[PDB]
Amino acid sequence: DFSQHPWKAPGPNDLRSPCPGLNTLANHGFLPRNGRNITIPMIVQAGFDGYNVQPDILILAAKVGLLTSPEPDTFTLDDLKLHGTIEHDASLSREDFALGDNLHFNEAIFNTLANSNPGSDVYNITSAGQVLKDRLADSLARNPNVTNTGKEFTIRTLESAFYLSVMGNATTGEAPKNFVQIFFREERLPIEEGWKRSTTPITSDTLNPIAGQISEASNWKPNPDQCPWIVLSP
Amino acid sequence: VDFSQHPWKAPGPNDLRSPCPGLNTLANHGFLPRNGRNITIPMIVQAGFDGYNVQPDILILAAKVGLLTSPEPDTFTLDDLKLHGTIEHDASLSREDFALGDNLHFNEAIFNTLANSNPGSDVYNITSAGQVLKDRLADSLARNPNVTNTGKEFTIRTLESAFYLSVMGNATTGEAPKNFVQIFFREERLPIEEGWKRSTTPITSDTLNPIAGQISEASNWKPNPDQCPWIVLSP
Ligand code: HEM
Ligand code: HEM
Ligand SMILES: [Mg+2]
Ligand SMILES: [Mg+2]
Repeated sequence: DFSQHPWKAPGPNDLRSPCPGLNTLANHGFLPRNGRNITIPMIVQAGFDGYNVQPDILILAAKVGLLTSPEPDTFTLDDLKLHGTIEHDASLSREDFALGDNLHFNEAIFNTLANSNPGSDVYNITSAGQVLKDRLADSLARNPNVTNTGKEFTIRTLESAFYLSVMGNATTGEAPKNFVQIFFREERLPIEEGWKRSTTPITSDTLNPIAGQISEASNWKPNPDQCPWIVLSP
Repeated sequence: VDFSQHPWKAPGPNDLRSPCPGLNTLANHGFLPRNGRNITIPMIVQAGFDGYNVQPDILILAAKVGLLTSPEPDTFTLDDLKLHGTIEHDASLSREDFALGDNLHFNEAIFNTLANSNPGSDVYNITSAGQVLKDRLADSLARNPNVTNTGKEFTIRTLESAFYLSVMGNATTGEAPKNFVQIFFREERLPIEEGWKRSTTPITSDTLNPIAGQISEASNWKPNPDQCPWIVLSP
């Protein structure tokens, strides 16, 4: 029932993340609107309620997210900005940590995703891959501190599988462009615009094939002498 | 803390245990569930404080990484913690390498090195701890073609050695009566009847790290050249 879950703009003391997925859930009150005191069970519930995303992938992501917080079993959405845990260079809608603000939505960065799949009414696996190339190529040219290993790349293919899957079709990875634009720009569920919570459950068995196809369409190579790492503590 | 309400009891076949004498001992006295199940990060902080006077910072971090070994949302079992390459590492003090046998259970043959350390002394110390780290790594290098030896394992090994010296011994000097350390590993018991008292000084990152750092210097250690440190993220 989305009627109990109206969108509201985050106010002054309301903490947000670099993740449109969680920010959208907070802005609809599926997570605390203040973005504080989030447990792994609250993530599993908000993800299932909002998007029909199943626990498997949410538990893993939330456990890694926890490492960004000094708290025993909670994090704030602001904690999740910690560079090198999940937050990575070559984001779709955020600047690289080394160049500026790795937290907030940035229209200038988002422009690439916005303008992708020209002449189509959807983003798809092909356009998602092209955006991954363009964003990485940007960070490699302007960021001498770029981190581009297997870890960041896997997360990038998964995050791109996420926007295609939760705003669009979880099997084909096609998503109406206006749904994806609203998701990123307003961190809002485009309910009035016709968006429905996925009827098909979003699992690692649906996300992985989509992430894999985005990967193939990205024509990716790692930086040669970089070791994959999860920063373990703030 | 009242240890009278926390009696040692031999773990049964019902009861899940880890490769960690620290947690296993806490479970054996009922500071953690004796069945070794349904352990939250808050239960770890409390059991660590109650049993050993260990402060939350280092326990929170260790427990959050331990969680990665579990498919459950916010709990692990002690048996989950055996997952090779999360925390569990080659060149353990009392367990065999995953590649060569059992990386879970106490092994007397492996423990022999630590047991015979600091010969002609009644205590184990930073010097003997360092020598045991060299000897155990050298053993794994000789016998384990698949040995993983990077900054991550080494840091964890210096910390785990700082832990046995600190919780069974003196948290400032890193000296520990040998029979305390030997019961801790062999029986996963607080040696209360044998005179062990919970540390009066709080065991923190600021007490552990200096000890781990000195153990490191006494270990004369080098990483394997072409290995990347990594935390295995899921079973
Ligand atoms: C619930 C479904 C989820 C969806 C649909 C989702 C979606 C996304 C998307 C599309 C991005 C890419 C943003 C960009 O590159 O500009 C992203 C980034 C991120 N997400 Fe999620 N997410 C979800 C769950 C989670 C969870 C559970 C966590 C952590 C607990 C998380 C943490 C992050 C972080 C830290 C980033 C920053 C990565 C970066 O761009 O550098 N997300 N998410
Ligand atoms: C609370 C005080 C703690 C103490 C005194 C302690 C002590 C130790 C010691 C001495 C070892 C080395 C055993 C050996 O090499 O044979 C060890 C190993 C281990 N501990 Fe802990 N520990 C503590 C807390 C924790 C916590 C909170 C976790 C995870 C939640 C944990 C997980 C492990 C694991 C997985 C190993 C296996 C490492 C290996 O030898 O391969 N311990 N612990
Ligand atoms: Mg980023
Ligand atoms: Mg081991």
